[PDB]
Amino acid sequence: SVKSEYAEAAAVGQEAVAVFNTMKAAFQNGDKEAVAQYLARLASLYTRHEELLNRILEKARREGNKEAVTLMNEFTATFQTGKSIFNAMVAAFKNGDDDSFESYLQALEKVTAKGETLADQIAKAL
Repeated sequence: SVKSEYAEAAAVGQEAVAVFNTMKAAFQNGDKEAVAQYLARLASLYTRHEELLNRILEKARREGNKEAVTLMNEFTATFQTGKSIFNAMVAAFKNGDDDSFESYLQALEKVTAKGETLADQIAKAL
């Protein structure tokens, strides 16, 4: 069901959460080769999560589930904020700008932490 597709998408997000916190440790420790690999792994996870979310939203639309569609539109918008912050973090790593990288990492944690009370609302709405 759309609900099980959501629990599958939620797990992928929690995989990115895990890798992100591991990546933050490697950055703090100066293990740039680890960071590079973790950033690639995060890109693939965010691309997978985004595709799953879009399928879930499209299903809710086709099912006429207006409340789920509303919540998924809000959640997908915030998801794209994170994607932009993430992509800015990746560019800062390429450029050797640790100041920006730190900044973007905190910003991404905050945008992520905020968009969680909604993530639980969507699980109940589908």
